[PDB]
Amino acid sequence: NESVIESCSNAVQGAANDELKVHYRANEFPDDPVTHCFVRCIGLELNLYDDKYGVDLQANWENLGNSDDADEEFVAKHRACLEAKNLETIEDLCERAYSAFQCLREDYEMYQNELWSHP
Ligand SMILES: [N+]
Ligand SMILES: [N+]
Ligand SMILES: [N+]
Repeated sequence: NESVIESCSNAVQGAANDELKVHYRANEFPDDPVTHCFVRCIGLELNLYDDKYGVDLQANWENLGNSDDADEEFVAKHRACLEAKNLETIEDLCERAYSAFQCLREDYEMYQNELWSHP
């Protein structure tokens, strides 16, 4: 939402940038260090993500326009995607969050057009 975008743009060094914010409001998240930290911030703020427990799959399911229990195949597919990314070995917390969210890229794009993965 608007609120979390403005707050994270202030929280993250470099993110209060006109050009990046145009992308962010268009749901476009480039692979750059500032945007890495921005994506982490939004995930933390919306309770979609956690540095330790990873991606909250039920929370994201709901953020994809659903009010019910996540489909089993949605959970399975993303748990597997996230495990394959070996997130625990990614030392940079922003890079780790960005890499995590890449698993859910296709879902968010389709939509636009607790079930922690690491319990
Ligand atoms: N962040
Ligand atoms: N299911
Ligand atoms: N992982």
